Amino acid sequence: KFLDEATVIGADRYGNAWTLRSPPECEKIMSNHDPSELSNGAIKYPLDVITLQQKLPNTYDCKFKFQLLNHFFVNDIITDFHILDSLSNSDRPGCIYMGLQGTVGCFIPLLSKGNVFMMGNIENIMAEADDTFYLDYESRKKNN
Amino acid sequence: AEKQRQLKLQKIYKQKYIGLGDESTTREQWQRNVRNDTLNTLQGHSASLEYVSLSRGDLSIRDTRIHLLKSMSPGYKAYLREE
Amino acid sequence: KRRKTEKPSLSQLKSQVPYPQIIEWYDCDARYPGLLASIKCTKNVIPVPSHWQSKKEYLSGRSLLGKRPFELPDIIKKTNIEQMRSTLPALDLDYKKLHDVFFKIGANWKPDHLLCFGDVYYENRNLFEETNWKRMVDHKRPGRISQELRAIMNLPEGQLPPWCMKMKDIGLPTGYPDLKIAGLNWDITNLKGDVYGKIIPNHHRNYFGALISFETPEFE
Amino acid sequence: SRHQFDLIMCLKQPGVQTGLLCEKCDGKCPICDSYVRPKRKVRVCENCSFGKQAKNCIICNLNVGVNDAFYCWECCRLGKDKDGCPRILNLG
Amino acid sequence: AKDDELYLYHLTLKKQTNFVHSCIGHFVD
Amino acid sequence: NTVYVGNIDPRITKEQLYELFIQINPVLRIKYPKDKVLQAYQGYAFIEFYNQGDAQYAIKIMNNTVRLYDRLIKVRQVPIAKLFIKNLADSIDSDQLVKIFNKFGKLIREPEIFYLSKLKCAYVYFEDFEKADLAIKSLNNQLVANNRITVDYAFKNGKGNAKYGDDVDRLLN
RNA sequence: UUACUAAGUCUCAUGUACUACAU
RNA sequence: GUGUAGUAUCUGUUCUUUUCAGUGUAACAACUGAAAUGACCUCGAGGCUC
Repeated sequence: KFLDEATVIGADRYGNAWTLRSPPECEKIMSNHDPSELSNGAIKYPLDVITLQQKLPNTYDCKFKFQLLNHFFVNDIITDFHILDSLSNSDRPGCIYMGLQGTVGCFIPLLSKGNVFMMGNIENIMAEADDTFYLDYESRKKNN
Repeated sequence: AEKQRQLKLQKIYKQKYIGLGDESTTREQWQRNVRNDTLNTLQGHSASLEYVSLSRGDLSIRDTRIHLLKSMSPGYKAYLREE
Repeated sequence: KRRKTEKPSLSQLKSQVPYPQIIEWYDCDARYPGLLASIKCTKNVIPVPSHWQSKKEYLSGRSLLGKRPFELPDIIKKTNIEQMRSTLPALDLDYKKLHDVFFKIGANWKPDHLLCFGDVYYENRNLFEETNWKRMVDHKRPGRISQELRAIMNLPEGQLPPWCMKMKDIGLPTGYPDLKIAGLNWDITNLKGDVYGKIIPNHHRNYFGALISFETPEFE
Repeated sequence: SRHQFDLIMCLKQPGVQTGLLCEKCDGKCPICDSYVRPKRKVRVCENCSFGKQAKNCIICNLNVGVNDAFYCWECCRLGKDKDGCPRILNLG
Repeated sequence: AKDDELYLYHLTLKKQTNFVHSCIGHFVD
Repeated sequence: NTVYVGNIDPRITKEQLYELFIQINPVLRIKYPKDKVLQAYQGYAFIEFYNQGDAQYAIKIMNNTVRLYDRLIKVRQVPIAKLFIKNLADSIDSDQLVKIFNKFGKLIREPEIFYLSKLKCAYVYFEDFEKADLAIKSLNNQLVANNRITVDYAFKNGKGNAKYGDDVDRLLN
């Protein structure tokens, strides 16, 4: 699916849920140029792109590359993505997916930063939390 | 000494993890490892197993699983041919 | 012997290949050439760096002699420790200053060059010149001439370049149809300083991820 | 080991038992010999325990260890934690 | 410059329904 | 595409060339050599544009235009039949050779007169392998200026192979 | 207007660092 | 400010049996084996040469 003009949602046969984005070097070119000049006609590409065309024609044949933007693994196989401008009137537009083995889940873009800073810190806590319990339980065994 | 240890660890890792290309490995030997691991994961995840079951359209899902298991051995092609 | 002489010609191998120009003469002795051509010519694979088959241990480079020792990232150079400690042939610093340099000042900061998906560094390569190159394709644009190259050109202020007259007879640059230059397609009274012309574009978001706020972690 | 090359490992399926290391070797991740943020206690196969040899330091193979060896968080992510039974069979 | 860097928050609203394993024991009283 | 530039002051640098020619057209690449015997610049560069249209444009507008360090900047844009003939007469002029071989075929260049052993011989360049076959067929072992001349292919071993007819046919095409 | 690549092996000397080992 | 053993690295120097076949090599390199002697022609090259 598309979230936007420049970004794409995709799933995998193997369960990866990813989102890609066209590079700003490409967005400037397509924003500043007409598509008719891409196939034939004059479009001025920076020196590196062409050197990647003669150097690596197989990968860079399409002359740009998606920088990985979001990547995730949901063990299911995602059947349907849908981008909803609002979920029950909520401001942040979400994208909800139904998996094949069955599931429905969402990816909510986080506004600001300290949202994802606090969330990131909480996830970091719960990540090794089992190890923290094990090290405390270890120290108390050193004292006992 | 060091490389000589890497030979022994080559024997051990090859024993545990089966196919590991050492230096010279025939395309028949290595591609077999490819097929075996791909089928291994297709049947290994209940997810992808459920997926291949429907896309293939088999009557039951375990038919697809044991199909992949059978498909791991080379002679299974001729086996299907003899049905 | 027989297997060494059994090899198909590289041009016989080209036909099997969708991107035949990657295959090279040494692929003839590939033990599985039909396969190696498919892998090497597969879409996203990145060919082996070519410094193999050279015995120079990958760096003999004459260019290695002339490489700069190091340069601080300008954001870190702001921290002034450059003056506090002389690395070239004590400096009390503030925790808030250093912490803010990495976080407050330098959160959005990223190295300017980096590299791309298939970029591989060959011995003779030096990234720095390509960094000034990419930055220069950015700053410098037609219609503008720096005062240094202007002085070397011996062009006084207020006077058009010598190719404006031949550009009057020949016409505007085929590469720059939207280019404007004083005296011809563009107002001479707008001639100022180093800019004798500018391209006038004839063309005239949030990307679902717009954060709308930026807040870095505070040290205190 | 990571540093001394001739040291040979075990690499069998680890059992329930926990390997011991001496106070002299205390703090080393038996693979990388790192002192930082240990995670999971080492487990050795029964073939490396049995009698007196069980008391030996799984690292230096000589001294009798009191302490348990833990893998670091870098080896636990590299998976070398689960590779097999770490032990040093030859003294080196 | 604003960093794009889309930050996604994953939630499982409804949890995987294809039941691959079972056991007959008596666990809690 | 690529243009040669010359009469350049070694003090002219790469950024200065780039900033110079971007004023004319977009510049794809610049190869501006740096001497490993003088550790500087040898005073001529190569500017590869995005096409021969902008290349030729820059050749027309740029040539004899910009003055850098008082020195003017210059811009410049960047397989046939051969018959050995032996025992020629001393009275045979190169122009006479031209007249003799014109009737058989058009000459891409002028004959080359040289002396072996005393022995006057010449190389004659034909644009066509078949016309060369004509001058061979008629002029081989013939008496001109009361002297017997031999006409065959010159060595490269000698011209006139099977692949030679094939590729020379194409170069004619 | 010059469209960008050279040392290798051997021999017998010079240049410079270094490693165990002893007063 | 010394001696014993030993190492590495420059630089200088120089091109080892003309060939064949095998190993070897990505191809080289390198290694392993043998050996033509005589005559002639044109400009070190060349020979359906004997």
